[PDB]
Amino acid sequence: KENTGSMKKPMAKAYEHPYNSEHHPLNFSAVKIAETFHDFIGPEQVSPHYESFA
Amino acid sequence: MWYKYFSKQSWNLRVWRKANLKYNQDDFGMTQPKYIARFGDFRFRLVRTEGALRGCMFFV
Amino acid sequence: LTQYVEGQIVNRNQLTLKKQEDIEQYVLKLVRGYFRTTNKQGLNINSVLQDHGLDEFDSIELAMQVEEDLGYVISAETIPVLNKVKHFVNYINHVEQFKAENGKAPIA
Amino acid sequence: SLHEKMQTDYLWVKDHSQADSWAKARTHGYNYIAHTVPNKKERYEMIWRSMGKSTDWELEKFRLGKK
Amino acid sequence: MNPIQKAWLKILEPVSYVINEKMAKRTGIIGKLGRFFAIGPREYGVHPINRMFIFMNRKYMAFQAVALHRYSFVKSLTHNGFHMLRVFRHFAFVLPATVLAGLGLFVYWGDDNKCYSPDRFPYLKKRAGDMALPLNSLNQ
Amino acid sequence: PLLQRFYRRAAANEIFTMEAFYHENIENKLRNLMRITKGQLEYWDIHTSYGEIR
Amino acid sequence: NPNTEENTIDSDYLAASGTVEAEKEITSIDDYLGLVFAIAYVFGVFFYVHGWTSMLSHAVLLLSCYSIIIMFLFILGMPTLLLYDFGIFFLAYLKGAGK
Amino acid sequence: TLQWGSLAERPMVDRVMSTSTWPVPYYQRLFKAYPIREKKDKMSLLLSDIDIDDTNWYQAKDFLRGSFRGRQIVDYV
Amino acid sequence: ILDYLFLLDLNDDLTRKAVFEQVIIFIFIYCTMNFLAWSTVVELIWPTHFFNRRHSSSQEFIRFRTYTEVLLKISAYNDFFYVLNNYYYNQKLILK
Amino acid sequence: ELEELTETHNYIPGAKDDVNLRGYLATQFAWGKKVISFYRHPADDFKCAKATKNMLGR
Amino acid sequence: PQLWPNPNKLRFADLYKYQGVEMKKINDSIKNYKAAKFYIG
Amino acid sequence: GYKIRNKSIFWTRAGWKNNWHPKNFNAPRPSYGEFTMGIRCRNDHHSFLRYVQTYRNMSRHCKQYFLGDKQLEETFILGLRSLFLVPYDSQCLTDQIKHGGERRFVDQLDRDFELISYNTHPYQLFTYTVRNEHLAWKNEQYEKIQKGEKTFEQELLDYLDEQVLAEKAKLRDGQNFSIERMTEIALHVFRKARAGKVRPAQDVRGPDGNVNDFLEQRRPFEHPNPTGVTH
Amino acid sequence: SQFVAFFAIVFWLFLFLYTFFIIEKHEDFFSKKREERKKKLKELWNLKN
Amino acid sequence: QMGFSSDNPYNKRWEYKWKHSYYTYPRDYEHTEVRKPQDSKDVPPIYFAYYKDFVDRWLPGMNMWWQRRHRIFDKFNVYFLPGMSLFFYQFADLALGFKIMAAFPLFLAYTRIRDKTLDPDFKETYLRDMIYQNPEITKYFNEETIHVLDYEFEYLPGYLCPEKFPEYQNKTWQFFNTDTAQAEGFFKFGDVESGATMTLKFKTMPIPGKFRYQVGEPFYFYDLRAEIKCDGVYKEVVLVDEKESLKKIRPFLFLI
Ligand SMILES: CCCCCCCCCCCCCCCCCC(=O)OC[C@H](COP(=O)([O-])OCC(O)COP(=O)([O-])OC[C@@H](COC(=O)CCCCCCCCCCCCCCCCC)OC(=O)CCCCCCCCCCCCCCCCC)OC(=O)CCCCCCCCCCCCCCCCC
Ligand SMILES: CCCCCCCCCCCCCCCCCC(=O)OC[C@H](COP(=O)([O-])OCC(O)COP(=O)([O-])OC[C@@H](COC(=O)CCCCCCCCCCCCCCCCC)OC(=O)CCCCCCCCCCCCCCCCC)OC(=O)CCCCCCCCCCCCCCCCC
Ligand SMILES: CCCCCCCCCCCCCCCCCC(=O)OC[C@H](COP(=O)([O-])OCC(O)COP(=O)([O-])OC[C@@H](COC(=O)CCCCCCCCCCCCCCCCC)OC(=O)CCCCCCCCCCCCCCCCC)OC(=O)CCCCCCCCCCCCCCCCC
Ligand SMILES: CCCCCCCCCCCCCCCCCC(=O)OC[C@H](COP(=O)([O-])OCC(O)COP(=O)([O-])OC[C@@H](COC(=O)CCCCCCCCCCCCCCCCC)OC(=O)CCCCCCCCCCCCCCCCC)OC(=O)CCCCCCCCCCCCCCCCC
Ligand SMILES: CCCCCCCCCCCCCCCCCC(=O)OC[C@H](COP(=O)([O-])OCC[N+](C)(C)C)OC(=O)CCCCCCCCCCCCCCCCC
Ligand SMILES: CCCCCCCCCCCCCCCCCC(=O)OC[C@H](COP(=O)([O-])OCC[N+](C)(C)C)OC(=O)CCCCCCCCCCCCCCCCC
Ligand SMILES: COC1=C(OC)C(=O)C(C/C=C(\C)CC/C=C(\C)CC/C=C(\C)CC/C=C(\C)CC/C=C(\C)CC/C=C(/C)CC/C=C(\C)CCC=C(C)C)=C(C)C1=O
Ligand SMILES: Nc1ncnc2c1ncn2[C@@H]1O[C@H](COP(=O)(O)OP(=O)(O)OP(=O)(O)O)[C@@H](O)[C@H]1O
Ligand SMILES: [Mg+2]
Repeated sequence: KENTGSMKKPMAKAYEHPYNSEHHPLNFSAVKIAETFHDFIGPEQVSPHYESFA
Repeated sequence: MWYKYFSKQSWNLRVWRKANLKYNQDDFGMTQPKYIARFGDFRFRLVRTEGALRGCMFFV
Repeated sequence: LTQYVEGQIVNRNQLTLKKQEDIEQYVLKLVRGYFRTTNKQGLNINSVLQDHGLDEFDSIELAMQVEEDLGYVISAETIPVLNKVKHFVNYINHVEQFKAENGKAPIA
Repeated sequence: SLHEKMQTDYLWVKDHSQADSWAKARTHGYNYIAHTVPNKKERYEMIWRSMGKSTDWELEKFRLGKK
Repeated sequence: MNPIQKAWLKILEPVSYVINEKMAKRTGIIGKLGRFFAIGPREYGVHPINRMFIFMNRKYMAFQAVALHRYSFVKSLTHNGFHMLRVFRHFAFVLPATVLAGLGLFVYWGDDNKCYSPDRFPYLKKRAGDMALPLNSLNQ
Repeated sequence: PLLQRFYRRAAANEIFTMEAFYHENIENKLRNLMRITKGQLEYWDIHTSYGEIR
Repeated sequence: NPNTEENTIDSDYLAASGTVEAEKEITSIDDYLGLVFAIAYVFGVFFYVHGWTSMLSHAVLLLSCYSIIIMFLFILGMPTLLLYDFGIFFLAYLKGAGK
Repeated sequence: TLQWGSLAERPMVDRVMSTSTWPVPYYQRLFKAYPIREKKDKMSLLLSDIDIDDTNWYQAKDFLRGSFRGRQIVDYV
Repeated sequence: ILDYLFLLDLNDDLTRKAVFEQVIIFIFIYCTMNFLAWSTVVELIWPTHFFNRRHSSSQEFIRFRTYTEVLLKISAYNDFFYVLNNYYYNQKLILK
Repeated sequence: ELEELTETHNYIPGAKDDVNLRGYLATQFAWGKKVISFYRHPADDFKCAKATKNMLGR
Repeated sequence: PQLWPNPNKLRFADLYKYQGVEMKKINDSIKNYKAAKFYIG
Repeated sequence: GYKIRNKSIFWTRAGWKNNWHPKNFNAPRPSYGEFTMGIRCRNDHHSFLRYVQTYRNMSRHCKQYFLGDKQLEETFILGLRSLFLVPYDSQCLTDQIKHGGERRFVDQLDRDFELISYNTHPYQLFTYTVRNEHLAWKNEQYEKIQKGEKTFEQELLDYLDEQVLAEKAKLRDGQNFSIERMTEIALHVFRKARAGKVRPAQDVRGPDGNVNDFLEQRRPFEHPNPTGVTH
Repeated sequence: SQFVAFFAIVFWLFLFLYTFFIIEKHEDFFSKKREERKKKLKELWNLKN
Repeated sequence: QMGFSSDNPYNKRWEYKWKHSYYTYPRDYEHTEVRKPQDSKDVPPIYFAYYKDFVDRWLPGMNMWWQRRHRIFDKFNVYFLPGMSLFFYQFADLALGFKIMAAFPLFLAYTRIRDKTLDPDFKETYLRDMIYQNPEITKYFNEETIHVLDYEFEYLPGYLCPEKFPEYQNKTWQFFNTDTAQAEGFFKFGDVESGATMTLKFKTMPIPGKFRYQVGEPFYFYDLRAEIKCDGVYKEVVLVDEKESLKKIRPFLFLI
């Protein structure tokens, strides 16, 4: 009886906000600022060497 | 059922026009003296309160 | 007068009960439809909504659905007294008699 | 029980007779701190632990007392 | 990758074929030279200036939202909405006015952009070859 | 001494430890929630044997 | 990491210590917090907080000279708006009943 | 100790290696690299120690309704 | 056309007051100063929020689910969570 | 949730947290040791004022 | 999985149509530039 | 693991763990009618009905953007109640708050509805994003079932049902197949399955102490110059 | 000393003399809901959460 | 009648009482039913917050003054105070003292217009406490089961019958007032438990109390009548009768 199970068609999509995006989020938080901050200073400049530069 | 949650301890005052009507103006203030004449009686009769009278005479 | 139903727009229908028997059957169908209601078959005219897993906030969702089906405009001062099935029935009669005598809807 | 038994024991918590005459550090280490050493965080833990023993881990006595 | 990099590719499409296919693998020095000037996705091609703007734009904008989102000084005068005693209501529109004034930060930057510079002394020095002049040169 | 700035280090140094022991602290909170859950599942193991007992 | 960088540690706990004083019930912290920033460049001269403003103008104490005037005008208006809030009875709030 | 050496060789004393390889790179990693802000298939870690609530039986019905025997259990309950 | 537009003049502002050219300098500094102060206050609420929401719970009290924790549990579950629930159901509620 | 605190201007850390543990750690040695009241908004002002027969509302 | 682009083992045509996360950001910015035509105009 | 050692952590000048009435100098004092001339106060008895109407608006205004998704309306309702039940279940004595907690929470909820009326509340945008990510995965399953193909979720359910038979077919000495055994069987399948996927590195450190990032490329140097695109 | 006396008088003391907070309340429906809400969770507490 | 009313459909008799904490006004008025995303207008037009404050705060405030304008057309507001303002306006350039004496009678007029145009608010908590003390009302009505169907309360225009209230035939009081300050209205109540309904008709007038110059209660019910109606029972309750209440206390006759 369980093997006879079928599935219902779900909704196609929910509401899509026309003024909110991943790169231009509508609301503000320190999380997005941190994402842009680390894009600016770039990744951790890992030294592959055995000794420090100085 | 808002009256169920209304606290009757707010009946200590009867606020009307920013004034408490349960104020013994007959025993305290410019209105306590009962030897006041026709002008002083007609003056308080208009304003009903020394606070409003003093405030207006402040600018006059 | 249209609403989305599972992503599809559907025309909304308004009901006119004007009968005590139709009111009891409507409210029961209404409460049994609410996903928070327990013992849907044990529900009767004298059933307390608190005894079926409903709180004050669930009585609001029910009233919100009465405005959808009947077109009523219920004030917030009337909702918190709807705590039984019998209460929804008597309120509906008071609204129909008021419109039949005063010629207007109750104050919202 | 054994934990409280030894806490109350006078012998287990008793300054030696000459303890009064000895030189006593009257600071927990919060006056001059090492800020750039790799054990920086380990140093703070010993300051925090010293402040707690003085107050039985009731730091309200420290807030009220004199620094 | 951005459109300007793609534009370079269509223009350098034949050049890439000569360096990456022929020179980059021929032999010896011609290989080291072709593999050094190879054409492809930019290694460390990020532009920190672009990112610097994106960060400061976002950080300064979060400040605009705070400074501009204030309770009204006019509505607090009636003592009927949300505000009975507000002894510093006259400070409500200081930060908003301060942010709107920030729109002229770059429009009016330096002395030359705030007045008619030819009527000012520093203009004479620039036309004299950035040379010191007596302070009364504008009169003589 | 004016130990205000020190008080801000001691608290940050203490939070540094609570974050390092996040997995252990949370895992112990669930050990008690799992105990409650396992206790309620004992009622189902009893009913599944009633048919055999009968 | 807000637990290792002493720069965000100092600023975070300092701000929390400043906003928590709203329980002192002075007035809306959302209103007078901006005046605190201005008053800080008046009395912060004792601690050289105005240092970063040395190249922003020909007067190193420009922001401090304006803030002292701002500090004076808005503090001068705090009593005036308080009487406006009392209404026409404002004299009874101060002295009480006449004699 | 408080005497670790010269200022130039200060970043040398930080590395601690888990293997016997020589020479050893000196740089000690501070953070984990996170170049792409990817939506994690991982479930949120807030759902950690939340006591039983209404969301437990609402999700049980949704999962039970996916079976024939579960649809009977829900309707009868 | 009105004389009010005369305020747009800066070539001959030295004939009336010569004050605008100096006051906006302060206004630009005042905005910069507030930008650093307010941005620090409003941004630095995240360390407290990040810590309390992850360490403030205790076993002698009930932790109540928030709005976000409701949506994530019901509308953001992964495949393993769906499998584990039905895996437990089929084995114990159906197959015992 | 952090956006909700920001967009509602609830920028007092720990106001909406029932147990502001971060607030207790920062006030372990503070003068007038206190934590923010629950759901305190930086804009609300419940100040009152009254006029009595005596001065200063006494 | 293994068809993911590699900056070394890359074709010219593929790099011209890469359309990575960098472009995805730009396309969001462009959506604002277009929507601001009436406000700026 | 680690416990707070300071016993006075939750102490305040007002008492233990008091976040409802902090101690301040200007404390509340009573008022007497016979001596009070006038008063300026904003307190009232309208918070109860404002709490009711606020719930109805936040619910009805958020449902505008659910597109008739019944499962979303019910999930959102459970989340909306969790936001209104905070004062009823909190440790904070919301009935003893300084100047009236009822008025405080109502005014705080009103600020939320203001954002909801504009469809700008983070919970709204969070709801749309979370739901779209869910329906995309449910439609992927539906399209695979209509094609007669088997879903990744069913392959595990079927692969787990047989693994249980193999374990209980040999567990004859005992016959108590606990939920613990059933659990560690699934986890062994999830770890193996998850590891098979090409997922981004989540843990800082892999089997070795070294970090699993693209930056953890140290000596020795063995990589040549980078090569260009191929034609 | 003068720094403290300035703010301790212009703001702290000045407002303590001419402003106050009332002790009387107009609505107390939170107190009675927490009691009823606690009875709805009586069983969950019985499990010691 | 409620003077302060916006296009908002809910809570009409509470619109002026409720003080919302909104920074600005909501995008759309409170919805009476669930709507569609396209039923509303995203990103409302520019200067929308200023438009709402005019049509939701200013306009309903001016409609109140216009609805009750018949209460401010007295000889004191119309002729005395403006004429006193003009006498000193001719000398406003001589000194500052004339500017004050020319603006004071105008601020005083605004205060009387402000106070007189507000909706008459009685102490409803005194009323409900009064009816819930009567056993004939509590037999069918309880606060936990009562709901309001209609509410009307407005001032009475002009002077009343100069035999029931001879007080208002005073030329000195008429110089300050053109109305009576009395109000009349009703209350449509319903009980969801017993199904009972009643119309609580009442009349009010200001009275003096315990003092010489100050009013005791601006809205004192000197007539309070309830026509209770139930399933098949009709009762008429008289909590306060005017024939017996007007023999003990008289109106106050506000001045200024
Ligand atoms: C016409 C021809 C002209 C052009 C010719 C072309 C060539 C020109 C030269 C260009 C050189 C480029 C390549 C070298 C650049 C980096 C050099 C360096 O030392 O950095 C390594 C060092 C770490 O390297 P590492 O050995 O691999 O250790 C890695 C650890 O993570 C490190 O952290 P750790 O804690 O684990 O280890 C300890 C740490 C210890 O070091 C630190 O952690 C911090 C060091 C202090 C930083 C400086 C703070 C100054 C505050 C700002 C004030 C000045 C701003 C400049 C502008 C002012 C306005 C003019 O670093 C060290 O190991 C030892 C430090 C070595 C000395 C550091 C100080 C160097 C001077 C930097 C400031 C230069 C400007 C002021 C000079 C006077 C200006 C006229 O990094 C830094 O020092 C960063 C600071 C900024 C460096 C770049 C600044 C610009 C170029 C500086 C050249 C220095 C010589 C000239 C000035 C000296 C005058 C006394
Ligand atoms: C000279 C320069 C002039 C320059 C003029 C410049 C232009 C001015 C124009 C503008 C005028 C200002 C506008 C005022 C109105 C504004 C509204 C207002 O403020 O409210 C009215 C305001 C109300 O007064 P209040 O103080 O609030 O009332 C007090 C109580 O509430 C009242 O309590 P009560 O009502 O219950 O009873 C009051 C009274 C009971 O009173 C009554 O019952 C009497 C009622 C009689 C009514 C009369 C009816 C008449 C009817 C008309 C005639 C019948 C019609 C016939 C028609 C015939 C046709 C031809 O009971 C008493 O026993 C009172 C205490 C005893 C009197 C104390 C007097 C102290 C004076 C000390 C100085 C002594 C000087 C003596 C030697 C002087 C020789 C020159 O009136 C005044 O303020 C009056 C002015 C006060 C200023 C005092 C400062 C000056 C000190 C006196 C001068 C000292 C001499 C200095 C130089 C000497 C050089 C030789
Ligand atoms: C209610 C406000 C009172 C205002 C008083 C007016 C100001 C008086 C100034 C006197 C100078 C010393 C000041 C000591 C207090 C320092 C507190 C402090 O700076 O904050 C640290 C404090 C936390 O740091 P902490 O290290 O944990 O505090 C404990 C102390 O470090 C150390 O902890 P502790 O337990 O060891 O000490 C507890 C503390 C308790 O303080 C109180 O409870 C205040 C009680 C009233 C004032 C009593 C002292 C008044 C000065 C007497 C001067 C006598 C001169 C005699 C001259 C004789 C020769 C002719 O200090 C005392 O006990 C004072 C006793 C004085 C005994 C003197 C012994 C004999 C000395 C004779 C030699 C004379 C040399 C004079 C040379 C000039 C001075 C160097 O920050 C806060 O708590 C923030 C809340 C601030 C409270 C309200 C404002 C009070 C003023 C503080 C400065 C403004 C703070 C905001 C700055 C904003 C920047 C972003
Ligand atoms: C160079 C200059 C330097 C000076 C700078 C000063 C700047 C100050 C800025 C402050 C803000 C001013 C703006 C005022 C806004 C007013 C808005 C308004 O109208 O709302 C009404 C509002 C009253 O409403 P409420 O109190 O909320 O409630 C009223 C009750 O419901 C009412 O209850 P009720 O109905 O029972 O009361 C009865 C009636 C009682 O009234 C009476 O007392 C009656 C008086 C007698 C009338 C005459 C009777 C005549 C009888 C004739 C009888 C004829 C018989 C005929 C018989 C017929 C025979 C057939 O009371 C009233 O209705 C009147 C109250 C309102 C009076 C407002 C007076 C404002 C005068 C301002 C004039 C100057 C403004 C210049 C602005 C310039 C701006 C550029 O007015 C106020 O609240 C006034 C507050 C103002 C306080 C400001 C204090 C600030 C400090 C100033 C001096 C500082 C000196 C130290 C300087 C230090 C350097 C900084
Ligand atoms: C660094 C760059 C930026 C700096 C910006 C400024 C940051 C300031 C940091 C916060 C300072 C907060 C000071 C609060 C002091 C409160 C102490 C306290 O609670 O009293 C407890 C005290 C002491 O109790 P206690 O238990 O807390 O401490 C005991 C202290 N010992 C240990 C020494 C015994 O008791 C009282 O209640 C007395 C209250 C007196 C309050 C007088 C201070 C009033 C000043 C504040 C008002 C200023 C408003 C300015 C607005 C301006 C607007 C234009
Ligand atoms: C002769 C030259 C004219 C000189 C210029 C005079 C300018 C007059 C207009 C600008 C000033 C308006 C007053 C602003 C201060 C009051 C703020 C406010 O609006 O609060 C409203 C308040 C609203 O009450 P509230 O603000 O206390 O809040 C109510 C309760 N809540 C918050 C819960 C909703 O109502 C009033 O104040 C009463 C109405 C005010 C009347 C203002 C004057 C309007 C004049 C209309 C002129 C019509 C004829 C001429 C024009 C014809 C048009 C074609
Ligand atoms: C509106 O509200 C506000 C914000 O929004 C929230 C803010 O972010 C901010 C913060 C502002 C910032 C963070 C930006 C700060 C910018 C500053 C300080 C100056 C930046 C300077 C540079 C980036 C250097 C530029 C150098 C030059 C222009 C000199 C050489 C000339 C160049 C490069 C361009 C050539 C000139 C031309 C006229 C040709 C133009 C060419 C084009 C348009 C081609 C475009 C091509 C494509 C593919 C788009 C404020 C103040 C604000 O008020
Ligand atoms: N006991 C009190 N203590 C302090 N302030 C008070 C008190 N009573 C009233 N106030 C203030 O006076 C205002 C007006 O009081 P009022 O009785 O007219 O309100 P109300 O809503 O009409 O009451 P009711 O529903 O009984 O008619 C109130 O909004 C309040 O701010
Ligand atoms: Mg009333």
